[PDB]
Amino acid sequence: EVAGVSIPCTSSNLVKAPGEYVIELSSVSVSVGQVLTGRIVLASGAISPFTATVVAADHVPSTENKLCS
Amino acid sequence: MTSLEIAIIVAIVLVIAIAVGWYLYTTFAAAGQQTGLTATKATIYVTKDGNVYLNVTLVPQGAAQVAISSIEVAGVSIPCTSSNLVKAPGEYVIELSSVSVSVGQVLTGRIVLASGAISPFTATVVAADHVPSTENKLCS
Amino acid sequence: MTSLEIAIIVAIVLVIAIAVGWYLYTTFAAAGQQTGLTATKATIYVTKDGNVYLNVTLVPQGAAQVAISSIEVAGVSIPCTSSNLVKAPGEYVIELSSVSVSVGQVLTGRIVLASGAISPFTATVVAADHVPSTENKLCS
Amino acid sequence: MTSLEIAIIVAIVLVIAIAVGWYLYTTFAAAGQQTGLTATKATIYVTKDGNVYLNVTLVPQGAAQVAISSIEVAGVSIPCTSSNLVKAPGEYVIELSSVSVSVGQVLTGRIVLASGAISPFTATVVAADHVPSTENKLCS
Amino acid sequence: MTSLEIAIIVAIVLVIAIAVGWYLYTTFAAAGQQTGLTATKATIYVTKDGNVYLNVTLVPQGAAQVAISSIEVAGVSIPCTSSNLVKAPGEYVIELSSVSVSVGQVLTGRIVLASGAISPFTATVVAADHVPSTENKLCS
Amino acid sequence: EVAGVSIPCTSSNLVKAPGEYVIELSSVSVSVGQVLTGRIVLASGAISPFTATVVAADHVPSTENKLCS
Amino acid sequence: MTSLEIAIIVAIVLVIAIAVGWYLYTTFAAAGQQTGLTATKATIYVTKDGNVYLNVTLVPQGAAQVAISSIEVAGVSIPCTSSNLVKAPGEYVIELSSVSVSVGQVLTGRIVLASGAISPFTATVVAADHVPSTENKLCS
Repeated sequence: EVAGVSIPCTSSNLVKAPGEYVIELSSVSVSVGQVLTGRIVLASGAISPFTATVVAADHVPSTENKLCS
Repeated sequence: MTSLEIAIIVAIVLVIAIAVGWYLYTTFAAAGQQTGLTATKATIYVTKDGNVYLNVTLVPQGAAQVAISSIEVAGVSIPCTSSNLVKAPGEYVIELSSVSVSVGQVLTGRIVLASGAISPFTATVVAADHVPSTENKLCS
Repeated sequence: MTSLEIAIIVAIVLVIAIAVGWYLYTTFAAAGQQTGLTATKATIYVTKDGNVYLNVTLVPQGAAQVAISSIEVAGVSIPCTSSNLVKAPGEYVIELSSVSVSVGQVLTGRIVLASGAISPFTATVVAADHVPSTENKLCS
Repeated sequence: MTSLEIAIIVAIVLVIAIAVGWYLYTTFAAAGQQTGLTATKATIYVTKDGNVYLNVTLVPQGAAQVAISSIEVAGVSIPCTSSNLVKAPGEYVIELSSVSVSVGQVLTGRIVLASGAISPFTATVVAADHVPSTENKLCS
Repeated sequence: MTSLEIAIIVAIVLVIAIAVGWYLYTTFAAAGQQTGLTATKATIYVTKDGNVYLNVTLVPQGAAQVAISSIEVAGVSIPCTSSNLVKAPGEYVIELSSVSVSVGQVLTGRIVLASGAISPFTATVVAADHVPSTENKLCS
Repeated sequence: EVAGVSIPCTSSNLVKAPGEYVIELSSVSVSVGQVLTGRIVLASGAISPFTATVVAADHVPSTENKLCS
Repeated sequence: MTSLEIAIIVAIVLVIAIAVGWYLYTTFAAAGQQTGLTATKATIYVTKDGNVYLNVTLVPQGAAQVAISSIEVAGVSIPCTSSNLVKAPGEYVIELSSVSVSVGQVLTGRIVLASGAISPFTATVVAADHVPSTENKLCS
């Protein structure tokens, strides 16, 4: 859940090891400069917040380590 | 004490420990959902025929669907009883009913949420032609 | 309590404390990226044949790639839908479409960014001969 | 219970107690090593031939060897893949690759660490003659 | 759990709590010693023979012995490698090496400390006869 | 009896030798991270508790040493 | 341990829990009573015969009966040893003993409380006819 938009995860939702992971946001329309918070809701009950800013980029990376596909 | 005692005591003790631990988890999960509105752009528009409308851009801080209670701008309060939910960041249009302004002035304002948090405006007036016919209205 | 309870509670409290601590770290790391544009030199140039173009020098404040939304100079607004990113400090050239001016006037201006920040101009007009053919265009 | 029972239970109980206690000790010893960078002086220098370089003074907060990931100044990011360790407090020199500035401007920036914490600059530009040939380089 | 366990855990927890508490005390005692220079009077004096010297009054803000690094006045930097400690509030005399000025001008400057803090001057020039022979020199 | 759900055992309910055994749980719906307790009720009267946590896994093991089939 | 031990330990542990918890409550209840004065209107009035008096309006910030220690206006200090309590928001009248002023001047001042907090004035002088005979005097 980021900026009020909730996104369910029904596949590859397991974190096997520490690393860098990439999550696609579906329909959130933002603009460069804004500051967005968020949460990662786990299955057990614990959570983890985001407070992540927006930065401009060119292309979607084609790599592994996706979390909600 | 006899192992019967340790059995009884460990059972009750473990029940209490699990209860308090997941109480802490639930408290954290509830405090993480603290939310509120914030504005990044606001410019009151006025048409030639006197119709005025606010064209603001909202971004919900947190992970929740904030509920807008009322918009108070330039002393004129405006209740909101429909479409008062901010579902996602975007550009929203709020119609001002009877505020009579003139091009050039500077008007401040507030967005009062249902929880208690607010947000100021510091918005100027700019001349425009026609009321936009689009979605993303906040108080209809 | 029994060391079983202290084990459970220490595990949960450690998880929560680590989460909140790195939440604070991420908040600081995100607030450190607050950015905005600033100008250090601006002089609207006019050619003999009527072509006008602004020759401004920008410096991005912060550590980010700011996005220019629109240029409003002397009441004429100009949208920007391509190459609207400022990658590094330098001298940039913006074509003004239809503003008809005369040598000597003093014009104001504003650069409206996407995040909300702005920047004034207080730029004057100076005579020039030909439109420069170079890179570093901002709104094409 | 029979002394056999108290023997068994005290053995297991003591093992668990020692485990949890030294778990607390090790958690404290790991939390004591939380570290981060801080800056006390930074003035970007520019040579007559266009070469620019940052002459910053770093002090590691904590008791550890912090690792520098990247330096972002005025929107220009610079990765660091060698000599990116801050071993002790001192004056360090970082070369900026292609940033083109002019004497007098005011530039901000960040030092992004490997753990996540950062440190901002707000460093001004000053004119200088020659690039210094010395040790204590951070991104080569 | 057995009071043997409570003994072990209370010992370890008390050690950790005392450590963290007096850590808080030491952190507060170190943050309370933050210091810096401030000026209340400065008038660059000039003699008939061309010798110039600044007659400034310093007051250390805080409770510490600030260290003066360099004096930069009107673009001329002057290093300080001796007597660069400010022991107590009072009137201090700094000699300027080669700055050639004329009565009436207005010069600004900075006192750059070792920690990072600075202080401006906004000091005018006034005519005087002879260089004073007294103590309280800052950069000799 | 685990997490309030009781499961009878009417076949291969004998423990021949110390070792690792596998019991299928019929309808208990859990989520990764929770902490469940339990009991093994014997025929003589003595019992044995569990306090066993949940861990994610991929496939049901196809092996011997089942206790309630 | 035997249930006798758990009985003793739980008794002492619960006593300590209640003590510390209601200590936290009482600390919060005491910190919530932090108070101080604030002014919203002040205009020193002067009569034709030389009698001067300040006609101020006070509002106690907090929930308490603040105590006024002294009034210092334009360098003249005036002690207060009676009626020095502000019981409720309202308009209060303070007599100035020997301050000799003239219509038009601009005077500042302070209200020094017993706790330590203060409040400035920025109060101008205005001509008036007679000293008002009413209640709500602060230093008699």
